[PDB]
Amino acid sequence: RFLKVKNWETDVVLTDTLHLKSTLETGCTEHICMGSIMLPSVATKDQLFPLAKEFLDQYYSSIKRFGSKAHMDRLEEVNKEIESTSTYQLKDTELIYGAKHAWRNASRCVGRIQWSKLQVFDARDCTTAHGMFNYICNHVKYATNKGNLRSAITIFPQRTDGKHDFRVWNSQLIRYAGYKQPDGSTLGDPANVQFTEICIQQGWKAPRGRFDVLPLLLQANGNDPELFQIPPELVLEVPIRHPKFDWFKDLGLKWYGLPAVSNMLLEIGGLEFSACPFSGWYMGTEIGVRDYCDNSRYNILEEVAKKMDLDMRKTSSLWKDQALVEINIAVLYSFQSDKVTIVDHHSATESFIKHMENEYRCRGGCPADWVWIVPPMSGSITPVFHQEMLNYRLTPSFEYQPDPWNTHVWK
Amino acid sequence: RFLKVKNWETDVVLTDTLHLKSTLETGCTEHICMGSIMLPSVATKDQLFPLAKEFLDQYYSSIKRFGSKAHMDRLEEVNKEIESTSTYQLKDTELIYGAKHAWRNASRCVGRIQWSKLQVFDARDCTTAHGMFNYICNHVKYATNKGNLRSAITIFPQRTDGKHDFRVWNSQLIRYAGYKQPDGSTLGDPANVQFTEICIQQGWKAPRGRFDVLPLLLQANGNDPELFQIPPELVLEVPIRHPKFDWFKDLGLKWYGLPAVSNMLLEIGGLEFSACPFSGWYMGTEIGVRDYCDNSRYNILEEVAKKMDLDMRKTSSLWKDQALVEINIAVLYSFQSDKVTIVDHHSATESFIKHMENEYRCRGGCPADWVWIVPPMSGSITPVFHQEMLNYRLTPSFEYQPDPWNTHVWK
Ligand code: HEM
Ligand code: HEM
Ligand SMILES: N=C(Nc1ccc(CCNCc2cccc(NC(=N)c3ccco3)c2)cc1)c1ccco1
Ligand SMILES: N=C(Nc1ccc(CCNCc2cccc(NC(=N)c3ccco3)c2)cc1)c1ccco1
Ligand SMILES: C[C@H](O)[C@H](O)[C@H]1CNc2nc(N)[nH]c(=O)c2N1
Ligand SMILES: C[C@H](O)[C@H](O)[C@H]1CNc2nc(N)[nH]c(=O)c2N1
Ligand SMILES: [Zn+2]
Repeated sequence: RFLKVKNWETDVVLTDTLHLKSTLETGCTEHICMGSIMLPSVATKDQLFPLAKEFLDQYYSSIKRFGSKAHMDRLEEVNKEIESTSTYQLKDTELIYGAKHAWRNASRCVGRIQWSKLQVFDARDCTTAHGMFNYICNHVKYATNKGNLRSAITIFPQRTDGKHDFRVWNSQLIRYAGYKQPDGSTLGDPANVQFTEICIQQGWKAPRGRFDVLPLLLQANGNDPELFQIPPELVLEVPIRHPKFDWFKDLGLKWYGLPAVSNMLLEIGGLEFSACPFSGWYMGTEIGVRDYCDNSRYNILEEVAKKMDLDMRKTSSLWKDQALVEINIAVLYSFQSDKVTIVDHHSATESFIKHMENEYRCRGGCPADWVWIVPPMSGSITPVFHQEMLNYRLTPSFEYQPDPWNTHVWK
Repeated sequence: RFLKVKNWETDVVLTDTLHLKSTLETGCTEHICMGSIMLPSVATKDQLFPLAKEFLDQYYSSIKRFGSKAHMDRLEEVNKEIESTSTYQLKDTELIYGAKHAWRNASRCVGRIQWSKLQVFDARDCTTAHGMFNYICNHVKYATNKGNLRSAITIFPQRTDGKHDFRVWNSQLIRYAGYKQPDGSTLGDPANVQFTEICIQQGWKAPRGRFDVLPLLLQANGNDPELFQIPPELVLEVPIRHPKFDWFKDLGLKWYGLPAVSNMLLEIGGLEFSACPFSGWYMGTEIGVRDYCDNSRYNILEEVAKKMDLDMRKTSSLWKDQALVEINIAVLYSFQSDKVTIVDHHSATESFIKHMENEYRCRGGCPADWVWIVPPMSGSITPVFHQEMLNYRLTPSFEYQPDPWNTHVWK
């Protein structure tokens, strides 16, 4: 009832009791482990109050007035509003608490040492896609901060019935378009090919190039989504160069500075926020390794190896690995030379071990998903590879949710 | 009851029913995933017969005479011998079946495409440590095959009471010694420092250098273990050079060609083989990444970066990664130029995906441990990173077992 996780590079041992508070299920059983399954899988007023109570008990405990007067009043207050309205509404302070702890509890996030430095934008007063666009631009401007990136989340109105849902249809606020060609191959980002075509289906006019920043497709209160183009001056970009290889500029690559996922769902006290774009900053490998060198992505290991003068004949010449490291030196170098916030997989993973310590001390644990925490290159030369991690689901939390075009009733 | 695993780089989907036959437990629950815990945790005659029956049913099913005459006779035959002797004995064919399937079921093994090409050496007639030495030398000679390595296992007598146990005290038949210095630091291999000192405690005379091949410490039928030096002509070594950097020879590194774990425990039909050294061949990264560049191992990223002329000031210069790829090009290059069998993490992981296909088709599944299958460098540029894997425990199986010096009664 008090589990042990060990680091096999420092012999450090930490004891986990936080998993006790766990509640949601993981997909694993006693006889099958699903820790490498990518996605493992309206709400009534009965279910809603334990969840509100649970949440409120930790919120007041966190400001050191658990079970007190102001607590039991709010517990009663929310009880009454759930009877009356069949749902309820979070205080501004409760929303900011919930959000930050949804991030704190994100077991796949290696960035959580920053979880308490999160700027919460309350867009729960929003009613239209244009208001969403306006809130999102302000999010993008604020979080970017001229390259001194700041973490932020904008939280649109909670789901109510279910047919009234606020959704950002983009998977990230800033994404490069993907177009398939006549010869099957893909210009731009292959990951977004279907979304890029949804934007054209609803009206986008595509500059059919590479790094074309997609428009926002914004759905408000269940209505059909509408297209908006982020003012380009708000979309900060780092052109990627290499600190030794001047042919690297000729590759003509760039990436946006601001990673902001917008397709996820924030759960706080049983309430569901289907549109809650959050941004922080990139770890280099997300761009250099996955974005650039995934096969079903920009897939540039071919060209970079070529220009490097590489033995591409034999698999075992590690030409793929060799080009992979150069691409990531270039990503980091480029971003830092432009004073755009980026972290390398070594700093980020040491910080996560440091974060893990603090959590086990002042919280009794840290849910962590090794499969996702270990960076996609140079696994074992980073301290998280050697760190045992217990994965369990705590709430408040960020959840996967269906793509809104699979679920929506159009017209 | 029929689970789906997906490859997110090829969109290939495979369906797992093999996990049904699973029986042993994984450490995970519905509310906690332990897929990154490194080690998750006498036998009576009651327990022994279902296990024998279970095993025999799959063995006869595998030669296409399930439940037949020759089956029910052996089922009865083993039933009677378990009543009589309180244990039993495997046919030569049953031992070879069990062993190969213990390997087939090793979910952390990326090498299993070869599982049916395994040479089984029956050393169940062994009675003394000298016989163990002799069987082990023959294993080493055969498996090495002058560098055209062949997979093999030597199986010493099963555990009986528990105080009579055959054990190889080494963790691998061929390992480099580790000595701590006056100034705390370590010459040779730090991993083996305690074992290297156990060998001195029982009588070894250490050439206190780097790549000193340890002696065998062999325990027979529970008796105290005895030291033997593998004839050096049987210990094949690859001196590591780089195909471009002639200063790499100056590093003066070498590794043994033969990976043979000997500290594990083979379970077949409920019988327990506490001494069952198995060997195959190395994937490059085990040497180049873990052996050489683990912090608590040879830890040579320092010196290789230096000689490469590298920006070692800033963590984010990826100098660690850059030196890591060169070290692994050198390992592979060296081994292949010496006609010593080695596989690169790209060939090995593509083969495992290919292996995974065959298993899901002609077996209904393949237990796999993503945490261990993904190589310790260049994770996502290999196809196994993108392959969802279900981990579950099938039998026959290889199991972890206590180090014999923590459990043994000396004198
Ligand atoms: C501040 C700097 C941050 C860094 C360096 C960082 C880093 C990362 C990385 C590398 C991943 C893996 C994602 C992938 O491979 O696609 C991840 C996952 C995640 N991050 Fe963080 N992140 C940061 C901030 C945040 C913030 C501010 C939030 C929420 C408010 C957040 C929530 C999450 C969630 C929910 C996931 C898992 C999503 C999924 O399962 O796909 N992160 N993070
Ligand atoms: C034939 C070529 C083989 C290759 C390339 C290979 C590769 C690997 C690798 C890289 C690992 C991870 C081990 C580590 O990181 O320390 C592993 C694990 C393992 N292999 Fe294979 N292996 C081979 C043959 C075999 C054979 C012949 C057997 C048994 C008869 C076997 C049984 C196992 C077991 C039981 C594990 C897991 C051990 C543990 O959990 O520590 N392997 N293999
Ligand atoms: N579609 C695919 N699967 C698939 C792949 C990935 C996912 C989830 C991706 N989370 C994206 C994500 C999530 C969280 C953080 C970041 N990054 C940051 N720094 C960041 C953003 C905000 C703060 O920090 C990126 C879901 C499905 C696929 C892959 C290959 C072919 O297909
Ligand atoms: N002691 C530590 N933990 C720890 C680390 C590892 C283990 C298990 C290691 N299995 C070793 C192993 C197992 C199977 C295959 C290979 N390889 C092959 N090719 C091979 C051999 C035979 C056929 O193929 C290597 C157990 C405990 C540690 C790590 C860092 C500091 O401490
Ligand atoms: C199949 C596997 O679950 C999939 O590749 C996961 C593995 N780990 C990951 N880790 C991160 N950070 N991001 C990812 O997309 C993935 N993908
Ligand atoms: C903590 C973690 O479980 C540990 O580092 C594991 C991770 N994956 C591994 N994978 C392999 N192949 N070998 C290992 O030693 C490990 N170590
Ligand atoms: Zn699990």
